Amino acid sequence: RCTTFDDVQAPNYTQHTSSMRGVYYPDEIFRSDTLYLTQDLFLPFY
Amino acid sequence: LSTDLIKNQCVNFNFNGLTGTGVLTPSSKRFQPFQQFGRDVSD
Repeated sequence: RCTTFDDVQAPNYTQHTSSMRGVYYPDEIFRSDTLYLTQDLFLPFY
Repeated sequence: LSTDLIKNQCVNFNFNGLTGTGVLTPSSKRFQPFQQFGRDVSD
């Protein structure tokens, strides 16, 4: 039974700063001891 | 199909998605459990 709630407050949408997060392994390739330029979907810094 | 693994001999290999000729030998590269294969400093 899908049930709503009585007095849900509106969301706040407050602002914060993501410094260096969201970096992930873009593929399934092992690479060692190297620098590598990717073009993909990333959370940009700050 | 599927065959045995010939090592230390120039063979024509076909892994799951990787083809070519070369010499197969065991190694100590520490793959992560989600890393199917590796690459050199080139491509």
